[PDB]
Amino acid sequence: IISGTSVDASDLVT
Amino acid sequence: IISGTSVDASDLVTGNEIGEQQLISGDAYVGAQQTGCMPTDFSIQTPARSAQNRITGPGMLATGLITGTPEF
Amino acid sequence: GIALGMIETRGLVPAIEAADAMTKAAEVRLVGRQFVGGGYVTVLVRGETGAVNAAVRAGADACERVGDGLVAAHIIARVHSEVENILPKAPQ
Amino acid sequence: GIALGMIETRGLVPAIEAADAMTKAAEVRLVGRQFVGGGYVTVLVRGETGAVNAAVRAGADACERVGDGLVAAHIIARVHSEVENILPKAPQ
Amino acid sequence: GIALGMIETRGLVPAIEAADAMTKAAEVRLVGRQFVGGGYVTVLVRGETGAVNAAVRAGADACERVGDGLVAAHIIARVHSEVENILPKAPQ
Amino acid sequence: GIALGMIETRGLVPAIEAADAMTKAAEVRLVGRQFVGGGYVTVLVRGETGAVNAAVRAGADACERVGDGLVAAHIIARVHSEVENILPKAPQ
Amino acid sequence: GIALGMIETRGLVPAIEAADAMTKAAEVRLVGRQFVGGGYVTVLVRGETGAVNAAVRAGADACERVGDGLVAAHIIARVHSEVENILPKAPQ
Amino acid sequence: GIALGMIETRGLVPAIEAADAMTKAAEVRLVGRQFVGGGYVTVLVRGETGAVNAAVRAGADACERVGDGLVAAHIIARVHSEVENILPKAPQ
Amino acid sequence: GIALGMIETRGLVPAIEAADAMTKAAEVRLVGRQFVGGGYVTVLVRGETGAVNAAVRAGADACERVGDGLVAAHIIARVHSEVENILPKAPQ
Amino acid sequence: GIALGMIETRGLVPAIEAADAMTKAAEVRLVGRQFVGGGYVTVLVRGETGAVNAAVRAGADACERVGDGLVAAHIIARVHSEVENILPKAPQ
Amino acid sequence: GIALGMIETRGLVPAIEAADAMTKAAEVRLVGRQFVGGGYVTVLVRGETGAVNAAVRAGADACERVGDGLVAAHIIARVHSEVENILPKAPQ
Amino acid sequence: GIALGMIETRGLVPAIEAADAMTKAAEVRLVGRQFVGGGYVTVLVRGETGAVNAAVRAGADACERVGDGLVAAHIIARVHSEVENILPKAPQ
Amino acid sequence: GIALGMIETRGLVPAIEAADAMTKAAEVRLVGRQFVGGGYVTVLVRGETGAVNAAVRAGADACERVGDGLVAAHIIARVHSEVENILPKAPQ
Amino acid sequence: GIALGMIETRGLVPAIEAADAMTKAAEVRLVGRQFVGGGYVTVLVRGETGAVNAAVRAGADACERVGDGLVAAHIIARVHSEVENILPKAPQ
Amino acid sequence: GIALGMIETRGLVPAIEAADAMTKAAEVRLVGRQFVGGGYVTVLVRGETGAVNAAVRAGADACERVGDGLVAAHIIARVHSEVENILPKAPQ
Amino acid sequence: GIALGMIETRGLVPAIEAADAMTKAAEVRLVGRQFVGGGYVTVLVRGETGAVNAAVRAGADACERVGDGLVAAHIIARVHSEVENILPKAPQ
Amino acid sequence: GIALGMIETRGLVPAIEAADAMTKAAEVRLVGRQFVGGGYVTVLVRGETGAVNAAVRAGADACERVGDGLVAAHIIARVHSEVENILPKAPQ
Amino acid sequence: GIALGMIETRGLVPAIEAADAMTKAAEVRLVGRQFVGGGYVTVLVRGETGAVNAAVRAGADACERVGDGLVAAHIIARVHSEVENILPKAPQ
Amino acid sequence: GIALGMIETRGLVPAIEAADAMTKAAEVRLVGRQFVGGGYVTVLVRGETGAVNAAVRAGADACERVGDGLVAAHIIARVHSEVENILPKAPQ
Amino acid sequence: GIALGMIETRGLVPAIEAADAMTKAAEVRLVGRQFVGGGYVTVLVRGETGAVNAAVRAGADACERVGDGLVAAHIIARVHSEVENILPKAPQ
Repeated sequence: IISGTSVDASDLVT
Repeated sequence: IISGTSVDASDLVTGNEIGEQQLISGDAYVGAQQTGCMPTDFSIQTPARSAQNRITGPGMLATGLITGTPEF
Repeated sequence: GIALGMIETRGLVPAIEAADAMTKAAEVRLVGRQFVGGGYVTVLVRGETGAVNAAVRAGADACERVGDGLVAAHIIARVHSEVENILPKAPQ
Repeated sequence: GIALGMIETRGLVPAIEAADAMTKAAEVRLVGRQFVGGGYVTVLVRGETGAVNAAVRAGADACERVGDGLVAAHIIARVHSEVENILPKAPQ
Repeated sequence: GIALGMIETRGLVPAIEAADAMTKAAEVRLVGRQFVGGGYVTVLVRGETGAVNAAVRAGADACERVGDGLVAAHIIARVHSEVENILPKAPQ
Repeated sequence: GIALGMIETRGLVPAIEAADAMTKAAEVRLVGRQFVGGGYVTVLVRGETGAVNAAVRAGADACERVGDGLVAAHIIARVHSEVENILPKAPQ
Repeated sequence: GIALGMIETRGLVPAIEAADAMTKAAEVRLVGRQFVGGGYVTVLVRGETGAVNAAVRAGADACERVGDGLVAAHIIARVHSEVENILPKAPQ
Repeated sequence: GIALGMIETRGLVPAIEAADAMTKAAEVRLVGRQFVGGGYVTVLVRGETGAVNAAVRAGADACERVGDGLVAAHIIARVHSEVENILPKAPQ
Repeated sequence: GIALGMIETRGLVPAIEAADAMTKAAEVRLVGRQFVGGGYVTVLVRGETGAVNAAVRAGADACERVGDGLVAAHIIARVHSEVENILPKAPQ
Repeated sequence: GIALGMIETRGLVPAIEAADAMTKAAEVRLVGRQFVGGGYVTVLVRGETGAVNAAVRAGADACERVGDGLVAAHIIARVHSEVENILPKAPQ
Repeated sequence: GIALGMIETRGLVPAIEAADAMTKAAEVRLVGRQFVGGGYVTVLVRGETGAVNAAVRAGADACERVGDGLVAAHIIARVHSEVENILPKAPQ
Repeated sequence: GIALGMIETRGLVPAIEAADAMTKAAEVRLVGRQFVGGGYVTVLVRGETGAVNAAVRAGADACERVGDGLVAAHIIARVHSEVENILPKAPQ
Repeated sequence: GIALGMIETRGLVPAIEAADAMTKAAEVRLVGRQFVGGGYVTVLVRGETGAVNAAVRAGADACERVGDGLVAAHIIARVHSEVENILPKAPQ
Repeated sequence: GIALGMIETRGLVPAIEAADAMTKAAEVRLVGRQFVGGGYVTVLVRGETGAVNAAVRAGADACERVGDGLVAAHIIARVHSEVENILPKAPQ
Repeated sequence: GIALGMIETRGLVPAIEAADAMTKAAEVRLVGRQFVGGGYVTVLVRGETGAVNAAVRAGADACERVGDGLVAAHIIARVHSEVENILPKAPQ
Repeated sequence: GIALGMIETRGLVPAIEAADAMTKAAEVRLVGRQFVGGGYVTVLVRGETGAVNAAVRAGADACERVGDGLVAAHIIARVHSEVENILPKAPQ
Repeated sequence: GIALGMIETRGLVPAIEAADAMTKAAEVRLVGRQFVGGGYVTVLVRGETGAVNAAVRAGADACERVGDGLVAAHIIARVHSEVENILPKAPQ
Repeated sequence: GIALGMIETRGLVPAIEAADAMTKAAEVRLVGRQFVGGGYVTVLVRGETGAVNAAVRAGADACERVGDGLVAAHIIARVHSEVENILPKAPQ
Repeated sequence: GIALGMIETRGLVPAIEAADAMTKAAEVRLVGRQFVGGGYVTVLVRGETGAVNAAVRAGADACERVGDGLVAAHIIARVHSEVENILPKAPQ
Repeated sequence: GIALGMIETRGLVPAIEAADAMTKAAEVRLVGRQFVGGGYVTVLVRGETGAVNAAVRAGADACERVGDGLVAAHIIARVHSEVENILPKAPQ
């Protein structure tokens, strides 16, 4: 699936 | 009981009411009566002061996985 | 000083009582008397802050019951330079 | 700034309060004081629409309970060139 | 300054404390002390009305529990040129 | 102006508002803004005693609900000639 | 523009967010960043009263949930000339 | 690139972990480390947008549990030119 | 010495007891005995702060139960330079 | 004048208040004021053990309820020569 | 070696203990001591990954009960070249 | 000497008490007083091992109940030669 | 003035009404009229943020019930320099 | 910048807001604004892929509730070299 | 670009499909096709981060149903220096 | 260093993730990647024993969930001179 | 100063501790040591009254549990001139 | 190498097993084997800290069940430079 | 440093631990290690007396649980000239 | 040496034993033997703080069983210059 670095949103990032 | 001219706030006067009942410390021209008649803590918050006035390392991760020569 | 006391009244008889009271109570200077219209007279004094507070509490009590009465008694501790253009420098 | 802000009050003591409040609250320009008659005094300020809006809001609260009180607090963002003949260019 | 601050006390101890608490508190000058008789001592300070009131307040607060107690604490914001004769103008 | 007036705040935003309300409320002179460390900011004014009292009541009301708030509002009508060494003379 | 807008935040990451939001939202001028102490950072913008009001409203929402958050969002339409000594002329 | 990643932490040990993580995860440049005060340290990186998103998700995860923790992790894809004056160009 | 001790008493006998006790209890100098009026006699000593404290406490104990007794016992560790003019320099 | 009095307070306002009270209350010279970090400020006096024991008592009374308060009120009756290097000199 | 072991503590006494414990325990060189602010002090050593692993274990245990204690202990087996700029080279 | 004694405290007043007790008890040398931030003040003494043990014992007892108190009393009879580059040589 | 105000309407009669209302209501500058297509017409004004806010509020009410009506009333306090290429400099 | 980003809107007012939010959200370059006929307006941006994705999410959220609304928000990370003929290169 | 994106699928066919898709979808360069063996084929794309993420996602969606399937689609933000040597690095 | 680290994986995509992680995490050289057969790929990293431990743990934690996964993570701190003839000296 | 402080102990060891604790504690001069017979040793000090009160308390606490301990610790603030003959002037 | 490893055993036969298990386990050098007396034999190895860690664990596990057994297994990651004089360099 | 510290131990591993801890704790020079027989080993150190006390108290603590443990830990502050012949004297 | 070590004994035989035991245990100087009376004899030695600690411990052990015994054993590591008058310079 998505593998490697996650460019997706994370709760922490603002 | 101050006598003579009074510098304390009065009903008729306007514009001098600001901070009338607020308690301001120190020598006060304003009357004690209108303003009214021991802090032991640091009010502001510093994150380090607020929290508490064990080892993270590369070795720590993936403990279950490694096989090889053990160490102590 | 630069503080400003202003006493408005309904007439010149309650205003002269107020001016006398104010200018005897504290070290304030009578800078003006203005006839607003409608029977409203304003006596403006300029002194240090405590001086003007005392003067304007002396004026208000005095004129509260002389003639038609006292409308306003107001201290402005500092006046913008803009407002000084709309203020009387001497009483003539 | 071209906007007009105007505070009418019953008397001069509330008007001086409103003029100080207005000049202090924003970057408006005290442009005139007018004795209308019947004890109505109009203070007029000219500044940017943001400045005049900020000033007149402060002047309305300042002089609402000084002397007789506030008659009107009004803001005209742009005055017609015809109206500028009946507006004071500088305070007297 | 020409305002006067006066604290009357029953005894000398309560008036040397009031005189001390006065002159320390605000910008006043101790102009003198008088033995009125009957056990009354009056300490007087002449200073700007900018700070005279302050000293009186501080002194009164201080001598109110010292000795027999406080009798009077009076502020005059302007003294007439004729009361000046009945007031101690003292290097003391 | 020998009286000192001082507001301490939890942050610089209340301190700047206090410096604005203090300097616009009376004839005081803003002399110092200190970062005391820990998020304590002290704005110090120096004026006649009445000017300072009016300024510090106005500053305290202005910065009470701005940011974290007011820690202290304090007037000293005459400062010892030795405390004047630890007092800044021009705001930097 | 003479108006001041000031956003205090707990930390620098929220302050940089607020400064970007403010500069982008309106025609204000980023005039300084100050490390107060105790992890408070104050960003200050100078523009017209309409510009600064628009900017600070945007900066308050931008940095409310970035890092530790917003301490204060404040607007001073006109700063006294005394206060401009304790205000940064340019960012450092 | 000109995108901006910023990670605030409660300490320099969680900040160095974050800087290492961020600057190994993507093609980002460490432009600065700032000691805010109160124990707040900010590591700011500048890269292209995707690069900075990846770096700041790598930094946050790394330092989330090193020392006292992670306060903020924030990307600003374009920074006003105004904000660039308040940003570090090199880490010394 | 610069400290001042003072004991007011009802009569001269309690006061001579106070002066004797005070002046034997520590290194203080009797600088005055003052008949205030109304049967109040005040004895003043000037010494180091520690001597005046030991002395005034001794004088209070000695005269408390002699004659009509003690009215006040007070220490001013440093009198203002102006209070010195209202204070005796040697006994009469 | 070899003894040291020391008042630590939570803020500069309580500290200036203590400094004033201490210097006014006894024969002590104010040698320095130190910002210690975290919001602690320390006002050090130097005088005789009685002058100082009287000043530090007077100072702690002044600043106890001023601002965030008093942290420490300590007297060192003789200061070791080595400890004088870490002590502010009197021009402070 | 180019590994990085770093201990953050609350105060200097715990950190000088950590640095000493670490430099006694393994082949590491102390490269920096940092006062982060708000009572965080980070001591940093550069060595071989085995040495730094042995050094940070001994250092963390040593400073855990010294003073306010240990905040963080952290080894980075390889530091990116970019973090070398924010890393002290020799202790100042 | 090469033994190092270190007494951290919460404030400068508990650290001037600890430094006085240390320097008087044994033949040590104040090698530096440090403000670590957060309020922490460290007193570092260097003398012979017998002297430093006596001094730190005296210092820890003296400052335990002074101010906010003792955080750490810690002796290192010999620091590593790399731990001596992060140690002050002379007090500032 | 740099702010943009834009009123989109279904038709030109409502747009002319909105342009008159806007130009009359404030000191904005009619900067262009655009025929979008599908019977949408966009009038764009440029002035200060206070001026444009006042104008667009008036234009929205003026043309809400003229012809087909208002599609959009919008205010952009600051437009990016990129966007100014797709904005009309003068009306055609 | 080979990625293309495109927002289509029902009107020019949402399209101008989209062009403003897109060009302020990331390092994109606004290249085209087309009237497609029928009240369809397409603002086209060209930047790196992350910049474009950030820009188009920001544009879509900005213009969703402005006027008639958003028809389409669409990113194309690499455009064929033949589709680049039908793409404008500078906004007119 | 230094970033690497990799896709391993079961069979050459899914691999070819995904790789061609990647080349077309984003700005990535197909460095290589490697037969892992075990009927696993991996196709590698090295490009700037942006293109790499988009391409990898697209190829994954693209070859997912073709042939047996997608084992994995890893994305590396920055290759470490060493890994490159293992990686195919050629037009071949 | 002579310690060997080895990560067998089910595919080349988990292996490349492991080689990258190992190289970034610790000071290890990538000595080879071997296609064993059956879709098993081994990555061999030769460095110092602590370094190789850090590298293997980072690699395993990285490739554990990428692709088909991790088959083995093994360290051999000294390999016999015989096992050297079956180990690749440099990667291809 | 002429205050006498007198520690008496059972033995000379307790007395040297008392003398040293009295001299380090305050600004006092050791005026003599007497062997009275029967084990008793009396150290006598002379200085201002507060100097002596702080020394005779430091001495008593220091020697309280040393040797056979303390018999007497007594302060006399002024001694009769006849008691000066039975008091040593300098130690022998 | 710098790290020292040591296995003490009761008898030579247990020690030879530890020397072999240790040297086979990691890259350490057998620097000495010493007959201490009383049937205690110490085997000493010097290598990197990681190897000596792994080696000494191998030795302790091997010799524990051999013969009389193991007395001790110790690692000193860096002996003091003074302890080097009492450490063997080559076995005899 | 003509003092002597000695630590006898059951076995050599405990003794090398003692030598290391001793020479790491205080300024003591390792002069010799001896094999007494019966499994007894004696490490001897020489330095200032306090240093030797600290060193031998730290060596005992470290060597007490390693091996068969501590037999004796002793300090002879002045060794007689005769005993120097039976003492190792061989740092070199 | 400026540390003092005093042993007190009941009788002279224990004191001569202490003098001998102290002088032979450390590089200290016998400075005096004092007959305190009541059969108390004090032996006073002077040397560095470590030598004095060792010497006093030696003397105490030695004299504890000779004659009536030990009354005291005390160290003054730093002695005030005032106490040097009551201390014997040379045994006589």
